[PDB]
Amino acid sequence: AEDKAAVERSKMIEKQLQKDKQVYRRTLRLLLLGADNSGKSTIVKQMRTSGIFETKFQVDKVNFHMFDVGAQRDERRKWIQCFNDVTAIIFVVDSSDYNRLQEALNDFDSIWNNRWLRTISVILFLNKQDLLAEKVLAGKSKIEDYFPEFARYTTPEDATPEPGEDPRVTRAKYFIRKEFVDISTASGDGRHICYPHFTCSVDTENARRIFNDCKDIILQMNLREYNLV
Amino acid sequence: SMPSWQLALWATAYLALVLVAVTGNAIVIWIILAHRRMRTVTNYFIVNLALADLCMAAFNAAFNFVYASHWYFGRAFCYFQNLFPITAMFVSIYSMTAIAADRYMAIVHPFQPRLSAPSTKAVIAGIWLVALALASPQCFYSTVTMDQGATKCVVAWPGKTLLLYHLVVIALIYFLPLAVMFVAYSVIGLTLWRRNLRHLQAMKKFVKTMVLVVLTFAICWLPYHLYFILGSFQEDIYCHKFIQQVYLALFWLAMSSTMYNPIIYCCLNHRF
Amino acid sequence: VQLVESGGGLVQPGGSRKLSCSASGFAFSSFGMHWVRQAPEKGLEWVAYISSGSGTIYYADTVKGRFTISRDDPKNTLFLQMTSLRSEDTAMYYCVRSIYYYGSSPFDFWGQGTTLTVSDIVMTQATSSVPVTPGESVSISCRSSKSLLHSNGNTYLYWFLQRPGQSPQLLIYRMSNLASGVPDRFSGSGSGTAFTLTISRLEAEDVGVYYCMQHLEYPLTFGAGTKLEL
Amino acid sequence: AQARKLVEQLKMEANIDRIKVSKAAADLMAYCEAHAKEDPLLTPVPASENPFR
Amino acid sequence: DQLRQEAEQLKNQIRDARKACADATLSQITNNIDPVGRIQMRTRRTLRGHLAKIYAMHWGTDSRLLVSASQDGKLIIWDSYTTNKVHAIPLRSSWVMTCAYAPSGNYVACGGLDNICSIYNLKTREGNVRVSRELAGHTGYLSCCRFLDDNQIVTSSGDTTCALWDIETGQQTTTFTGHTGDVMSLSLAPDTRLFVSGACDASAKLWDVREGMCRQTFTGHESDINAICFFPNGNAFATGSDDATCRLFDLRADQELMTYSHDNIICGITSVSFSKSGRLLLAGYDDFNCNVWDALKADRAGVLAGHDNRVSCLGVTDDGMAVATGSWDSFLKIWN
Amino acid sequence: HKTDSFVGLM
Repeated sequence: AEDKAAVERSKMIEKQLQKDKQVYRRTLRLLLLGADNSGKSTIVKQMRTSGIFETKFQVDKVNFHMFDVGAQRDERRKWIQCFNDVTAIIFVVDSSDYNRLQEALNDFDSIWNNRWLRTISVILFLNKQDLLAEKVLAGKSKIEDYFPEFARYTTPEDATPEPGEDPRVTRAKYFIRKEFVDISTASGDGRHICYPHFTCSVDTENARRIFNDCKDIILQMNLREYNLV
Repeated sequence: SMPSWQLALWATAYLALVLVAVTGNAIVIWIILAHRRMRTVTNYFIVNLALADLCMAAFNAAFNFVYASHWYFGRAFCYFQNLFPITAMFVSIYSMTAIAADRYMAIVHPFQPRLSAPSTKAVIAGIWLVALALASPQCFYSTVTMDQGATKCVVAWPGKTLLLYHLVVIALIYFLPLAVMFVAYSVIGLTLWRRNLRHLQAMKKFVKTMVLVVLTFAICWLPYHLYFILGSFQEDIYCHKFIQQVYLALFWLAMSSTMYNPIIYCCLNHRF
Repeated sequence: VQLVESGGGLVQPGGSRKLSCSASGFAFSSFGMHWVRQAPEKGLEWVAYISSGSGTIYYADTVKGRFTISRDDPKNTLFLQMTSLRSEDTAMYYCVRSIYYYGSSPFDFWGQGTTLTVSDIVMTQATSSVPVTPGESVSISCRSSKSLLHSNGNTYLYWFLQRPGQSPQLLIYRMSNLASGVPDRFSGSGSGTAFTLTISRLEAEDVGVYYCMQHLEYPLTFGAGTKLEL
Repeated sequence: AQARKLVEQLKMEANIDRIKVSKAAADLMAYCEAHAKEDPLLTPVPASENPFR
Repeated sequence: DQLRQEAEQLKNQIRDARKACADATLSQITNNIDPVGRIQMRTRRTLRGHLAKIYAMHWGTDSRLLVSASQDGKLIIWDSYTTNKVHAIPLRSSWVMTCAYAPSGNYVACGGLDNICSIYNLKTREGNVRVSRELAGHTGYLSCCRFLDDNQIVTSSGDTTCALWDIETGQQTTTFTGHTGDVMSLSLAPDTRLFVSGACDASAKLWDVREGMCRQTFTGHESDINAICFFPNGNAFATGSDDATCRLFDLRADQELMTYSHDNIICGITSVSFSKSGRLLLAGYDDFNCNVWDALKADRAGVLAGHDNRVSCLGVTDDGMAVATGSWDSFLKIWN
Repeated sequence: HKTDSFVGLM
């Protein structure tokens, strides 16, 4: 078996590796994170012991590979090193349950201050806004029971050009967004940006919101690689 | 020609111009080689612009100042100084428009990748070849002729070739690079404006710095290029004893672009 | 794993004939393919070669310019277009596969063969016929012109066996290494120019014609063949 | 149940036969001293004997 | 209900038994040993071809074939002498953090964030590498399903457990329980009768493969143990942790002998391996460097030169000639 | 050439 015919095999393997580099560099990887009350599986179903679930979807001829993690232990400080060099992290929070909304803040703080996720942007999907409006229009449970600083919060000047709603829906939902951006600024540098959004249960615009936010993360990867910053 | 009291003020320019362009431009190319790697498409056009301006500091600024000041009559040294420093300025311009078209595809179209290390050398060597395709009709017409000077050159005849070749060079090496460097850095600026005290200060230091590198291209190459159709426009005199002072004024201005491209990549590419 | 050869028959000399080899049951595109002819009551002879990816195509000198070997990997077929057939082309043309990596077993599977009847390192076997009763030790020796020990340590020597009415099968591929499906009775040693295939105990399926083949220089020259009769 | 398992495990680890670290370090010295010349990383082989040069 | 403090009473009987045998130190016995010297190693091969982050390598027993895994979803088998690509196996999962080479050479294993250990057949008659088994049943990711005995594998992570699958049947024969945190690294002994195992609860445990019992446990570190490696005689092992220290335990004294640490080093150890003699302790770090430690003097003999990212995998070949280092810069490098 | 000139090349 001549050694020259082994280099022809090794060159034929490298031609398969270089035409798989074209579909690796062109595809965009994402990582879904969130608890069970956050409507994470609904976002997967509205898109078009297994330890990892994968979902492919195209938005205007650009491939997206989501990686919904499951069947793992509670501690995640060891497999989160694997998801360095990902395009974004899609963190979904349930906005309605204010008792479990504080542990969504400590979970988001552990991601944003991670040693291996210092360069990775987060696309927050504040979920079940159809269920947060009913829990402030009915007014039974109210946010300032759990947070002492809601009564000293007022809506800013430019906020939420809604078609029509209550001004307490806007005042509350800008407060839930306010603590999340507060971790995005105080415990982080200008290397990675959080991107807050507001999402319902059945919402056919989540695939467009990911495309517009991932068009922005690639734009700031290019502005630093071309040193135009 | 060249009184020694007036020669020094021109000599302190071209010695300090080459002190910036043989040091500050060569210090780019081993930062990219050794200290950094940057071996994808974003910095293969910068080292080619570094190799173009390192050739024009040594072969078009110090060599063509001796013949500018007016003996070194190499009969084939005029064959070298009629192709290779003229191809070096045609790729110090064609690599500026390759940087400007790679930053267009990185900003306004961030999802189409152009990081192709195979195909980046079909266009690096593709513009070096068109440089020798257009600078050669004066290299094959160099005939050394002198009276008391140091060199010479000559061209054909029916004021037909010297007009139509220099209206093709000014229409493909001045106008066509400027017509794409004005569209590229405008759609870049339209995108960075249509999208707080850290990114607007970044776009002011990026976009408005790169609009002045377009305007320092449009006014430092047009008086140099009009010198070579100056004597074919109703005058027919090159013999006026101020044209020595006109030539060095519109040559140091054109060779200032070999000094700007260091300090642009020393303010953002080397310090940051 | 199967290689069924087609084409063939009677051709008046001066004409042409395309041969075919339909592969089934293995990954055809990762295997190199050879053609080996066998004249009636003679030895084997190497004809053509096409590598995986059709990058390297090597011929023997008696078929060069006249024979053309191709392949079609989506249809898993292998061709041999012969153009002006001489009467030294009356043979049985086998379709042997071969893979080439570190630790591979090339010339491992051969096809049935087609009977076409048209109307360098020299390897010589030390003997031609050894009659031995079942149960004894047999040694089959061969010699080479050039030494088959390359600088990487390998000794490129390939032992075969062709039973009566069958295709050849590989026995020992790099002077010491048994094939897959071959018992430990067959053992091979050598020293660079002298080579020896030893069979410890002999059975009835151990009879046939034993061949040897080098794989240093690419016009692969076989041996004459040593026949064991019982 | 989960505490009777950790107690029964720690009694299995309590009656292990113990050796001194003076006789346990001399059994790491004697292996590294004996196998010293058969280690190409400590003692480098010549360039003829090395399959990378 | 008296078990919570009778357990701490037992854990003081163990520390009194461990301190009764610490009459000396490995630093005291090896004071009159001549040092190894400055070990300059040179990069001999650089194997390129992976598209993404290399997480694991494993040598063959022929000291010539490497296998390597990367996050693109491909295993590449390399020829170390000629820089050739023997095989390219596309995996079903992109996320793989362990790889294996069978000591026969017929099988490679791989596992990752899918909870499956995939055994591949290299000596297939059909010419292509097919998956032989997909060993499922381990809740949580697979960190070091990367050591084959001969045709039974040992697997480690996720459910804080270790397993002893039978590849012919595809089921677990022994489940090793007793770690509190996720189990990061395992090392089989030379006799393939014991294996040591390190987890994120800062403890390393010896297990018996036949009985299924944790016969010893070692609790010396301060953070998660990322790497583990046996001494060549199977009486000692080495652990590298996130606390920038390497520690050398002993199985017959049941304590820690020597700590390999420097005040300059503040980054965790990702990969540890020994030499063929046991004098060198090569350790790969979170920064881009590997260090060569004298295992008898706790001294940095040398330093392996740069990768451009985190050194993730490290293995000294069975002949002791080469040192292979793979990192997150998609490059393997063979040292000497 | 004969009396005066100026050739300053590119």
